[PDB]
Formats: sequence, structure tokens, C-alpha cells
Amino acid sequence: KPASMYRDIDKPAYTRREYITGIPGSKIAQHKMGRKQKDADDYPVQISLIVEETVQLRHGSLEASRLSANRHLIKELGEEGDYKMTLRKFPHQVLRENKDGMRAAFGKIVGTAARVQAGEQLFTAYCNVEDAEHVKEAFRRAYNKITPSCRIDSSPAGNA
Amino acid sequence: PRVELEIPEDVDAEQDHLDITVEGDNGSVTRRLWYPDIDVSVDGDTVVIESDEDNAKTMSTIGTFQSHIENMFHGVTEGWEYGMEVFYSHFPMQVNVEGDEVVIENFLGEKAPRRTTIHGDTDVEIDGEELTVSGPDIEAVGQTAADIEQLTRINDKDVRVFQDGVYITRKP
Amino acid sequence: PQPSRPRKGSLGFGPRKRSTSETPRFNSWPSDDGQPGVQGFAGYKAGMTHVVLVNDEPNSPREGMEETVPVTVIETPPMRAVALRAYEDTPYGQRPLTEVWTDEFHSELDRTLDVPEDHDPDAAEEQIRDAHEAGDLGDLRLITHTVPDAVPSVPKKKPDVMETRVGGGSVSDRLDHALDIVEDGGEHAMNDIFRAGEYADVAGVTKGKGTQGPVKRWGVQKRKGKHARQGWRRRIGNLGPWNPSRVRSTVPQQGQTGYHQRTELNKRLIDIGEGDEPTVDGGFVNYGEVDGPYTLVKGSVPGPDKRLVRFRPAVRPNDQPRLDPEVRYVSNESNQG
Amino acid sequence: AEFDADVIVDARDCIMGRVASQVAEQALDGETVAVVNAERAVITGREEQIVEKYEKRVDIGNDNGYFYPKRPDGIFKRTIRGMLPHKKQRGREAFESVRVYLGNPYDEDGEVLDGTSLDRLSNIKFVTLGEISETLGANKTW
Amino acid sequence: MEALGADVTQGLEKGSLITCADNTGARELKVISVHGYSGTKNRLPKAGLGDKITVSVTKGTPEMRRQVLEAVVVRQRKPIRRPDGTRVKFEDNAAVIVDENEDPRGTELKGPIAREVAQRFGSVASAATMIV
RNA sequence: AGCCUGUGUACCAGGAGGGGAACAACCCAGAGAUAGGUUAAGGUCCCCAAGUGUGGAUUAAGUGUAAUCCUCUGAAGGUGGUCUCGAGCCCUAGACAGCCGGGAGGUGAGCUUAGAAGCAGCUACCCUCUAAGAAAAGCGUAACAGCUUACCGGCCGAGGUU
RNA sequence: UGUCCCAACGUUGGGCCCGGUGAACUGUACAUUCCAGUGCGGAGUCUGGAGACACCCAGGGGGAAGCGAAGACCCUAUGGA
RNA sequence: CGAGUGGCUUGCUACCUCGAUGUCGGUUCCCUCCAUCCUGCCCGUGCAGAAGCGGGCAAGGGUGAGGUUGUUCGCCUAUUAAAGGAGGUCGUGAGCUGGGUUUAGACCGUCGUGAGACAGGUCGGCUGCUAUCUACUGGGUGUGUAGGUGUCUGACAAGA
RNA sequence: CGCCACACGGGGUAAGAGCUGAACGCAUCUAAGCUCGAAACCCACUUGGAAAAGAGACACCGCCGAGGUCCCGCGUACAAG
RNA sequence: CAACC
Ligand SMILES: [Cl-]
Ligand SMILES: [Cl-]
Ligand SMILES: [Cl-]
Ligand SMILES: [Cl-]
Ligand SMILES: [Cl-]
Ligand SMILES: [Cl-]
Ligand SMILES: [Cl-]
Ligand SMILES: [K+]
Ligand SMILES: [K+]
Ligand SMILES: [Mg+2]
Ligand SMILES: [Mg+2]
Ligand SMILES: [Mg+2]
Ligand SMILES: [Mg+2]
Ligand SMILES: [Mg+2]
Ligand SMILES: [Mg+2]
Ligand SMILES: [Mg+2]
Ligand SMILES: [Mg+2]
Ligand SMILES: [Mg+2]
Ligand SMILES: [Mg+2]
Ligand SMILES: [Mg+2]
Ligand SMILES: [Mg+2]
Ligand SMILES: [Mg+2]
Ligand SMILES: [Mg+2]
Ligand SMILES: [Mg+2]
Ligand SMILES: [Mg+2]
Ligand SMILES: [Mg+2]
Ligand SMILES: [Mg+2]
Ligand SMILES: [Mg+2]
Ligand SMILES: [Mg+2]
Ligand SMILES: [Mg+2]
Ligand code: NA
Ligand code: NA
Ligand code: NA
Ligand code: NA
Ligand code: NA
Ligand code: NA
Ligand code: NA
Ligand code: NA
Ligand code: NA
Ligand code: NA
Ligand code: NA
Ligand code: NA
Ligand code: NA
Ligand code: NA
Ligand code: NA
Ligand code: NA
Ligand code: NA
Ligand code: NA
Ligand SMILES: [Sr+2]
Ligand SMILES: [Sr+2]
Ligand SMILES: [Sr+2]
Ligand SMILES: [Sr+2]
Ligand SMILES: [Sr+2]
Ligand SMILES: [Sr+2]
Ligand SMILES: [Sr+2]
Ligand SMILES: [Sr+2]
Ligand SMILES: [Sr+2]
Ligand SMILES: [Sr+2]
Ligand SMILES: [Sr+2]
Ligand SMILES: [Sr+2]
Ligand SMILES: [Sr+2]
Ligand SMILES: [Sr+2]
Ligand SMILES: [Sr+2]
Ligand SMILES: [Sr+2]
Ligand SMILES: [Sr+2]
Ligand SMILES: [Sr+2]
Ligand SMILES: [Sr+2]
Ligand SMILES: [Sr+2]
Ligand SMILES: [Sr+2]
Ligand SMILES: [Sr+2]
Ligand SMILES: [Sr+2]
Ligand SMILES: [Sr+2]
Ligand SMILES: [Sr+2]
Ligand SMILES: [Sr+2]
Repeated sequence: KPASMYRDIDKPAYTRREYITGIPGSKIAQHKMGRKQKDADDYPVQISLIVEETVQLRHGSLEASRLSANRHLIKELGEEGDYKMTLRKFPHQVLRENKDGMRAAFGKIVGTAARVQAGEQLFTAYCNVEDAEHVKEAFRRAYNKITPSCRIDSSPAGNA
Repeated sequence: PRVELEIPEDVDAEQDHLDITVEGDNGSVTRRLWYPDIDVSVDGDTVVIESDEDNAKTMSTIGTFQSHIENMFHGVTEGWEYGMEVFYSHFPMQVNVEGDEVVIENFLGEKAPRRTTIHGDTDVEIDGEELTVSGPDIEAVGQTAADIEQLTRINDKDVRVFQDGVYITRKP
Repeated sequence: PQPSRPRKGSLGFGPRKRSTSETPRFNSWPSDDGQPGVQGFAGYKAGMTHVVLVNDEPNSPREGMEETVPVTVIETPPMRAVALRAYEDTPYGQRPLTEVWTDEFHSELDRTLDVPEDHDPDAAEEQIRDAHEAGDLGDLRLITHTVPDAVPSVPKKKPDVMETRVGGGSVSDRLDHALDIVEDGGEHAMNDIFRAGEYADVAGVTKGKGTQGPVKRWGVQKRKGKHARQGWRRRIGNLGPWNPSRVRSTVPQQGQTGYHQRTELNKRLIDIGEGDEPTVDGGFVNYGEVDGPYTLVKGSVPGPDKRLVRFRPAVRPNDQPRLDPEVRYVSNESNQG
Repeated sequence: AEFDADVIVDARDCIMGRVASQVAEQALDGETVAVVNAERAVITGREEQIVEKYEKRVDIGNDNGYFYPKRPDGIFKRTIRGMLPHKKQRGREAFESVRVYLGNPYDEDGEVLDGTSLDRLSNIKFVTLGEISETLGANKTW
Repeated sequence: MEALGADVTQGLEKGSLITCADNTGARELKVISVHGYSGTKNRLPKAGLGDKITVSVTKGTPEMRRQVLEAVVVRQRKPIRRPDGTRVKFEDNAAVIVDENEDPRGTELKGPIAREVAQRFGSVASAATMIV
């Protein structure tokens, strides 16, 4: 199913699990990557991937962008490299599909997505000055798998 | 921007309109240097290239005009020359100058001769397996050299195996 | 799946209407190369016969062997270049400037035009030469006409008139060449222009057939099988799609067929003679007997017997000339039978 | 062949559309106008795109017909016709008192209308009516 | 192909039944296709004197029957024209079975063959008894 | 969805006239007749009434000359095309690039290995001469050889680089 | 074996021209249109362009969402049989 | 996983037409599109050659004949340079066909107490019209340019 | 169903191959300039075409007579014309 | 695929 079908916030918030059943499981494998035993404060560099437009990101997209990003970090820094990345959003919005013409059209449940306002940080990484360009590259690959244009913003980092 | 080019004593350059003519002991070369708002002129013993605009596109042509004029200076005195070597593996390639064009025969064993017309007053001299292209106009000379090499271009088969052809050995 | 198929008939010979001049008019002329010379001639179609020729083709597996070849006999008596017209180049193309006429006219040229009684050949010539000095002179052509009277099989006595370009060396030289011909009397022959073995383009107005349907005129299919017995036998399927809501001029329809001018390229002149060697016993059907200047053209020529055909040196020959082919036999067998 | 023009305009190195616009205005005001040296009139832009447009007009057509001129002669006059209500009486009268010529058939030299001149020393992206015609396949008779 | 040496009016089409003029064991052949030929809409593919055709065996020995083989047309009833103008025609339509190399599959040819077919298929000719 | 179904409102329906190419509901505008005048929306190169208006800048694609819209598309992604503004660092003690010259000895380090000598792998990675020159950054070799990066000097001369 | 390849020629009656006889269908108006667009979204008539001198003869029927018949299908009617 | 284009399929809507815009497939005849099957010219290759494989420009021309089936599609056969796809009211019934579909007769299976039902199957089963306008193919008469004969020019237009 | 005829060659390009060449001392097929390069585009070739409203050009004949119509015999033409 | 299923 194309994202054009759900990328916009054109419907009420639909998240009440007490009134919604049959919600598919999330495809997101992890929200905290790298050395999660360590704190984000122990790093000199913090870089976030900022969304430029308000949108809904299906869990299938979060998994792919997160995957293609962390995967790069693992290849360039190792299965235990000194870094840590976080996906701060969770797919709370339940999605439907009307799959009988327009009669009794309320759709059956088919997935979940996370609503992201423009300007918000979807991902945030923490690394050493060395692996700074490796994270900027992991993000370049990640925003290629999510609807909106993004800004790769570097927070703590005056080592330019 | 303005650039002044002192003309060699061996040379004398006259110019009318957008055309510039440079003459020396080796001959003459006339060119058209036409670009928006770039004025080229001969002020005494120097050629002047100037414009009131200084944007990247303008600066590009100015620098292009300078080199063109300096090449004309060089061509009418020292002249321009390119060296070429005729190489063949199985079929002896016959390279000759006939009229105003260089003719090649038996290339890769072809019955039909390949040929190309020489540009300008460019001179082409062949001594055995060596060729020398020379003249005052770098444009005409450089193209003739290139044309001779292109004349034995092959697309049909692997070049790594079929290397026959005349190549540019030395560039001026 | 609706297979592909080229359309019916060519769109390059339209509109398919009745020709305006029965006398053919070339719309192109040979290039200037050899010495100055008239670039065309004319004659009247008589009929066909065949000849046995020695294969001339140097690349043919049969070179030097007997070969039967179809021939159309055209009577080509002498014509008379009666005037020299000059064209000047202008912003709107070529335009007639002036003409230089003569004094000696064939006894019946007055059956077509008002023959000049008072003309100034030198004033005309003068204006022409000045045009050349100025560099405004366009090509040079001769007003030519036939002598039907010399052809007994043709009932007409009224001469057919046509303009034929003169090409050749330098303009100055062919201009002088033109004036020489005209002055004499303009009398010239087929020999003076063509040589047996050269290729000529022949032009003529095809045989008329009046109104004919799409099947014959355009070569569309007849209706087939069951579709042939319902009331439609020789009518096309439809005049076009719903949209565009109009009939395109490209759909094959009934109309005039034949009597159109055609210029047939590269016709080999097999032989140019004079006498009655090509005539057929009993006489050419619907024509008569040949005994005078004639030309044998390889193959077919457009038009019915008696029609005026025009010759011009081939403007786009495919093969080189093989002069004077050896003719070992010319059939004179009756064409009735 | 003889045209008593009250005004003789020289289109050499002049922007076709701007000259056309002024010739229409004058023609509507009763002036008899002769545009000269049409083959040297000019139109700004990238030659390739300009030609693509004029070639499209040449290829357009059907039975009803879309006869588009190829000579600088007609290109220019058509350009002027599109600036005149040529189907109205006054419009046809104005259009018919305007003629365009290849070269200059007069003895006087035409005048250059203000605002229509193109400075060749300040411009490289432009084409000549004559050049367009040649590309279109016209027979360069000028 | 090499010029035939005569003009031919194809006298056969796809589906025609002809005589197999040899001793391969095939008696009657059915034309299926014509080598190198490409027609036009609705046109039945045609073959004539000199063409190489694909055939199926309609009558003959059990082993030969139904086999799809190549053949060469050696005779046809429809006239052909020789350089000297004369027309030449045969009593029947016939072909000779041939292999990949155009060599006759059989050992002997039956009946006359056209000389023109010789130029093209020499090995076929070097098996002919009568060449006309 | 020019979809279905609510809600508030103005409009069309039942609303002229001006504009919007045309165009029920978009803009101006609510209108007795007739007349003079000034504006509204919108527009002022021609078609067509009014500017080929002024100061300035950008664009080279005919981008564009398209308020709204079924109607006018243009996206994620990319761009040493070009214009403008800012920050860091280097530079006439000569910067950046280019071209020329030098790029050396202990020693072909030790180990592994028949062999490995900058460059298969493992470990170490030290000091002489000196204005420089790695226990060698990239090719290359069966291994050498050979060709270059680093690094130093010269020619050149003005901004250069991120 | 012309159903077909692939169409040809011919025969008789029409068709065409002339004398005489002499209807019907159909007709809101205007109407020489074509390309695009617009419009209740399937325009000869609105808009922009293009083309277009008037009239007449023959033709095969692309369009007039052609003419002929208040859709027989489908639904609706507190209809009929 | 993300972003689009098309309007060939299907679905959706119910805007247009129920004082009717004839319904599938085929056929015939004409124009077109390019997202290219062949042909022309190129680039790369895990390119020696020959030949493959992939890519680019390109719509001038071509893209055919047959077996089952009403079939579209598809499966199959022999040829071929290749035997590309799509739009034109799924172009084309005031052009054809009538196999299918689509009344009234009849049978089978299934369903129904029954009458009777079935994009289930099966046998049979009707297709009107003299063209007013417009459009085009060809043929004439007039007027305009403004006495006559002959010869031309070439703006435009068509071609594969 | 038979027979005849139906290019080559120019010009400008696309993809692409290159030259000179700077912005950016170098490099760079490109930014200006240039050499090449497709069955494709233009020309070449064939057909129509003075109603092209800028409604054309030339030569001769004639204005009391050039030429034309009717008439007559006929077809290389033709449904009327 | 041409209405009803
Ligand atoms: Cl049919
Ligand atoms: Cl047209
Ligand atoms: Cl108007
Ligand atoms: Cl410019
Ligand atoms: Cl076949
Ligand atoms: Cl009110
Ligand atoms: Cl434009
Ligand atoms: K209806
Ligand atoms: K029903
Ligand atoms: Mg006879
Ligand atoms: Mg006989
Ligand atoms: Mg068929
Ligand atoms: Mg109402
Ligand atoms: Mg005004
Ligand atoms: Mg645009
Ligand atoms: Mg009703
Ligand atoms: Mg009912
Ligand atoms: Mg009842
Ligand atoms: Mg409705
Ligand atoms: Mg109807
Ligand atoms: Mg393409
Ligand atoms: Mg290969
Ligand atoms: Mg086409
Ligand atoms: Mg249809
Ligand atoms: Mg119809
Ligand atoms: Mg019907
Ligand atoms: Mg009817
Ligand atoms: Mg049946
Ligand atoms: Mg049935
Ligand atoms: Mg049913
Ligand atoms: Na339902
Ligand atoms: Na009938
Ligand atoms: Na219809
Ligand atoms: Na412009
Ligand atoms: Na046109
Ligand atoms: Na109101
Ligand atoms: Na209005
Ligand atoms: Na535009
Ligand atoms: Na029959
Ligand atoms: Na009709
Ligand atoms: Na789309
Ligand atoms: Na159908
Ligand atoms: Na094509
Ligand atoms: Na089939
Ligand atoms: Na329809
Ligand atoms: Na019907
Ligand atoms: Na049908
Ligand atoms: Na070319
Ligand atoms: Sr919504
Ligand atoms: Sr994105
Ligand atoms: Sr069709
Ligand atoms: Sr002529
Ligand atoms: Sr012509
Ligand atoms: Sr019938
Ligand atoms: Sr229509
Ligand atoms: Sr004005
Ligand atoms: Sr202005
Ligand atoms: Sr300004
Ligand atoms: Sr619409
Ligand atoms: Sr919009
Ligand atoms: Sr973008
Ligand atoms: Sr109108
Ligand atoms: Sr009729
Ligand atoms: Sr109706
Ligand atoms: Sr394209
Ligand atoms: Sr190919
Ligand atoms: Sr099927
Ligand atoms: Sr269908
Ligand atoms: Sr039936
Ligand atoms: Sr069925
Ligand atoms: Sr039934
Ligand atoms: Sr009038
Ligand atoms: Sr290029
Ligand atoms: Sr006239």
C-alpha cells in the first residue's frame, strides 16, 4: 500500500486500544541502538534528523529508515561501536482501509503510524568527533525512506 | 575587469569589429571573439580585453579570450605541433597525404580507404611510422591531429585486442 | 489483434485530378556539367514491340548473351527551338525577363500562337546580356515546339509547345549556345541531345479511365466472403472513426483515375534511328505505320498511343551509361494476334 | 511594385515583436508602412527552442488547413497580422496598408524605431529571421 | 540468394500438396513455409521454382510420414520466364527433400529439374537425371 | 472523487452591471429612467481604453507572461548554473594550484616463510644526515625493479581554503 | 470449386443525360467550417486561433451524440394483468 | 521503504443521457501515441571473435501466415529483420458479420411445495430509412484580379 | 498471374566520439567557440498549385477586328458539364 | 465481454 494513503494528518486521532481491536504488531525492532548502557551525556556530539513537514510515518517506514541507518553505523563502527542512536517516536495512530461499495465503509484495521510535526527530531544520535560523518551518512540514508524532506541538524558540536 | 596582453616583438596584431588578426613569421590567424559586453582591442603594443561586468560567466570568457590570444601569439612565431605514431598489428596500414586530406588504407584489412580533410593551412608530414601536424592556428592543427586519430576509431570490437590506428604521441 | 498493413495507394501523386496540360511539364532539370546543350526533347508514342539485345551489363552473369527486351516505339521527328527566354533572379524567385525570337516559323505554328511579325532580337539580347553583367540572370530556356505534321499517324497538325531548359558550361557560353540554335530556325533532333544507351526520364499524361472506384483507383480490397453478398461488393468499410467527426482526404474514395501527369525515371534509350525498322506488320494497332525518326525506349512509357511524351536526361540515374547496346533483332511481327 | 508608404521601417537588428507591435499601432492610425530588411530582423532567445516552435507551426495542419509562412517575408507579416483584428473591416484595411520586404526595394533608408534595436555587442542569444527561414527549409532568395 | 536466372510466378502456397521427386520414401509433401519469405496482411505465403521450403510428409512410408523437413522446389505447373523471353512450365509441382547443407536426403531424383535450380543447389543437380 | 453525510455563514437558485479568454455561485458590485463626472475589481507593447513609466535587482529556462480552480500540476531525490549574506582557518616571513629539483642512509626493520625487501600476515613503528624524506598513503612485481603521496627547496605572485 | 491468395473481363436490368408524370420522410432559429478549450463533464452556434469567393453535378456515408418508436432493460407508483 | 507519471485494467461516484447516443469479438478503412519488437546511429560488459546481456538517441518504414476457441487474451506450429504495445464513444452495425451476448420455443444440472429462477450449460431464433446540412473524394458554372493567344513563375500543399 | 521504373549526394542535429578552452594558474567535449555524428529533421525527387486580395511574370497578336461561340466530322477525353 | 442474480 502506498504512503500517499496515510502520510497526511487528515483524520481524527485514533489511538484508543480499549475501543479498537485487531491492531497489527509494530515492525520496529528497536528504539534504542548502540551502547544503551551508556548515557547520551558521555558523548561530545549529538546529531538529530529533523522532519521538515508534518506527516504520519507508518511503522513499516520507521523500521526501514531506522534499519538502514543503524545498519550503516554498525558497518562503519562495528557491532559494538562507541555510539548510541535513538528513535524517539512511536506509532500510536491506528490506520484503516476500506477493503460493498461506499456502504458501511468504516475500514478494517491494517496498521499503525507515528504523527510527526514539522521541525521535530525523529532520530537523534550521539557520537565522538571521529564518527560524526558516519552518523550524518546514516541519516542521509534514513530520510530517503520516509515521506518528508529532513534536516540533518548537529547539536553539541563546535568541532568544524 | 581588464586584462592587458603585451604583444611579442616578432608579432603584430590588427583588429576590426569582433575579428582579431595576428601575424608573425610563421603566418597569420584570424578569430572572432564575441561575447556580451566584452570588448577586445589593440591599444598600441598591447591587446586589451575588458568589460564592465564581473560575473562568473563573464570572467570565464575573458580568461578564455586571453588564452586564445596568447595561443595565436605562439602560433605565428613558434607555431604549433602535434606528434603521431601509426601502429598496426596484422595489417600494414598505409598513411598518406593526398591533396588537402590524409588518407589511410588497409586499416584492419579494409578494402575501402578512410580519409579526412586537413583543417586550415595545417601541414601534415609523415616520416615512416611517425606523423607531425603543425601550423599557426592551434584550433585547425589540434583538430586535424584529433581527426586523424578519430579516423581509425572502432566501436564494433574490443579495443584492448584491436589497437591498430594512429595516435597522438606528443601534444604542444 | 488487427495486423499492420501499409495504406492503399500513394499520397504523393495527389490530388488525383484531371491534368491541366496534356503536354507534360518537367518540374526539374539535369545539372550543369558537360558542354552547353538543350536538356530535353519530345515525340509521340506509337506502340510497343520487343528486341533481342546483347547483355551489356559488365556485372551481369549473362554479360554478352542474347536477351529479349520490351520496347516502346516513340516517333521523335525534329523539333524547332523557336525562342530563347531569360529568367532573372528576384526576391520572389525566378521570373521571365525577356525572349529572343526568330523569323523562320513552321508553316503551322500559327495554329497555336500569334506568330511575331515585329520583334527586336538585339534589344532582347541586349537586355539579357546586361542582366548577366549585373549578375541577376537565372537559368536559360528555349521555347520549343513539335512538328505533328511530320508524323502521319498523329492527326494533329497544331504544334505542341514546351519550354526546355539549357544547361552546360558557363552561362556566357550556353547563352551564346542558345542564341545560335534559335537564330538558325531552331531545328534540332533527338541525336543532338541523346545517345543510345543513356538513361532518360520520360514524362507524359497517363491513359484516362474517367471515374473509377476505390478498388481500382486506390487498390483497396473488395469485400470478402459473406461480406460480398449483403449489398456491398466494392465499397470500403467506413469513411473514418467517430472522431474526428469528418472525412479525412486520406481515405480512399471514388474519382478521376488516369489522365494524370507522370514522370518516369531512368528509362534506357535502346536505340535512336530513322526509317521503318521498328514498325510492326499490319501497323501498330490504333496508331499506324512508323517510317521516320524514332526512339526505342526500354519498357513502358506513360500515355496512350499518339500522346506527346517528353524526354530529359535522367536527373537521378542509378547506373552508369553503356552506350549503343548491340541490337541483334527487332520484332516486326503483327501486334494483332 | 510601388507602394507609397508614409513610413519605411528598417528591421535590421531589431526585435521582430517590438517592431510589429508599433507597425500595427501606426497602421491602425492610418499610416501606410513598409518594413524593410525583414531577413535581418531578430528574435531573442535560444535558437534551438525558437526553431522548435516555428517548426511546430509548420508541421501543424490538416484538410481545413494551417498555412504558416516560412520566408522572413511572411513570418514577419503573420507576426503583424496577429496584432491586428484582421477579420474586421478596419483591421483588414490596416493590415493591407502594411508590406514587408526582403532587403530594401526603396531608395531611402528605413528609420529605426525607438526601443526596437538590439545591441549585438551586448547579446549572443538571438536569431535572425533569415536563419529561421533557412532552417525551416525556405529557399534563401535574399 | 544467388540470382535464379529467370523470373518466377510462384505457383504454390502454404498448404499446397506436391510430389516428392526422390527416393527418400516420401511420396507427397505439404508446403508449410517458404525460406526467407515475409508476406503482407491476408496474403497466403507463396513458393515457386527454386525456393527452399519447409514441408511436412503427407504420403509415404510410416517412418517418413508426418516428419517436418526442408525441401527445394524443382518443378511447377505455373510458367517461369527465361532471359530470352520464352516461358517454361512442367507437368506437375515437385520438390526434393534436402538437409541442413542443402544436400538431397535421397539417392536419386525422379523426373526432370529446371536448370535454374542447378545454379542454386549443385549437389541437388549432381543427382538429377534430366535437367531442362 | 466534479464522492457521501453534518454544521455555521454568505452566495447561486430567484441577482443585473464591471472583471475573470469562455465560464450558476472567484473578485468589484446589489439595479427606476436619462445625462455629466469620479472611482471599484481588474488592467496600461499590439489585438483592446490606459506606460514600450521611474529607481533598483535577479532569471537564460521562453523558467515565466496561470489569484481562486474537476480546470492553474509538478514530488522524494539531486545541482561547482548563477546571484547575495555570514563564520572558521591559511597568506608578501609568499598562501592555493601548477611546473622543476630533492625525496636520502642504518636497513632488503624483527617475526612468519624456501622467499617477502613500504605495501600476504603478525608485532614493533625506533635515530642518523638535514632545507626535507613513513619501520611507508596508493598502484605495481613470482619476489626485486619501477611510478608516485606524504614531507623540503625553487620558479611564480594574490588572494586562497573550509 | 473464385470461400480465400487477388482480383480481372464480360452479360442483362438499373444507375447518368433528355420528354412526360410526379409523391414521402423531415424542418425552433441561424448555419462555409476546422483545431483546441470552455460548458449539466460528449459544441457547426460560447472563447481563442486557424481556414473560408458564390453557385451547381456525381459519389461513398465521417459528423449533425442523424431520421423512425413518450426505453421493451433497471428502478419508482400504497399502478394493471 | 520512500516519491511519482499515465488513464490500457479493476474498483468507486451517480455529474450527463431512460419522449433510446445499439451492447462483445471479428472485419474493413483512415489518423495518431511511445513506455521501441525489427530496421539506423551509439555506450557499457562478467566486451577475443561470433553471439549474447544491459543501457542511450530515435516513431521514417515495418511488425506477416496458420491449428483449437465466438472468444479478447492466451496456448500451440512453421516461417521472419521483427513477427512491440496503446489512443481515436474499449475509432469503425444511417459499413459489414451475427459465432457470443440479449425476448418469445425446448432440454439438462442445481434451486423452489409451486408458478418459476440461474453473466451455469445446451439446440433454434427479425438487423428499418429515397442524405436536408456539414465533411471529404472527383467533376462543372460564375464573379473578382481587369481584349486575346502561347509560355512560365511558386507562396503554399501532399508523399514512405 | 505479365512487363517497366522508383539514388547518390548535400545541409543542420540527437545519443555519442572529440578539439580548443576558462570560470578554478591545473584539469575539464561546454560555460563562449569548433570538428564530427542516426533509417530520424531540411534539401535533393515526384504530384498539385494565379483566388498567393502584394489576386503574379514574359513574348507576341489585336482594339474593326486578334481571338472566340454556334455549326460540322470525330476521339489520345468523357456519368451532365 | 456483451444488466438484472
Ligand atoms: Cl470484407
Ligand atoms: Cl495544413
Ligand atoms: Cl478580427
Ligand atoms: Cl546574450
Ligand atoms: Cl509461413
Ligand atoms: Cl439587494
Ligand atoms: Cl516562445
Ligand atoms: K438511457
Ligand atoms: K433483464
Ligand atoms: Mg495483340
Ligand atoms: Mg503472339
Ligand atoms: Mg486476416
Ligand atoms: Mg429555482
Ligand atoms: Mg490602445
Ligand atoms: Mg511552460
Ligand atoms: Mg417513457
Ligand atoms: Mg421486465
Ligand atoms: Mg396484480
Ligand atoms: Mg444522475
Ligand atoms: Mg442514433
Ligand atoms: Mg524514448
Ligand atoms: Mg559482440
Ligand atoms: Mg508515423
Ligand atoms: Mg468500440
Ligand atoms: Mg457508425
Ligand atoms: Mg444496424
Ligand atoms: Mg441505410
Ligand atoms: Mg451456436
Ligand atoms: Mg446460441
Ligand atoms: Mg441472464
Ligand atoms: Na450490500
Ligand atoms: Na443490402
Ligand atoms: Na457509430
Ligand atoms: Na523572444
Ligand atoms: Na502548417
Ligand atoms: Na441574494
Ligand atoms: Na466577458
Ligand atoms: Na512559455
Ligand atoms: Na465469380
Ligand atoms: Na454521413
Ligand atoms: Na497518477
Ligand atoms: Na465490434
Ligand atoms: Na519508427
Ligand atoms: Na488462434
Ligand atoms: Na458508442
Ligand atoms: Na446491423
Ligand atoms: Na459489431
Ligand atoms: Na546528416
Ligand atoms: Sr478526512
Ligand atoms: Sr524524503
Ligand atoms: Sr481497431
Ligand atoms: Sr515545361
Ligand atoms: Sr513544381
Ligand atoms: Sr444481410
Ligand atoms: Sr465530434
Ligand atoms: Sr502605443
Ligand atoms: Sr517598460
Ligand atoms: Sr528595471
Ligand atoms: Sr473538466
Ligand atoms: Sr494549484
Ligand atoms: Sr525537489
Ligand atoms: Sr468564433
Ligand atoms: Sr447516394
Ligand atoms: Sr434524446
Ligand atoms: Sr520521446
Ligand atoms: Sr536494434
Ligand atoms: Sr482464454
Ligand atoms: Sr475488450
Ligand atoms: Sr445466435
Ligand atoms: Sr459461455
Ligand atoms: Sr438461461
Ligand atoms: Sr467583392
Ligand atoms: Sr555533443
Ligand atoms: Sr489572377
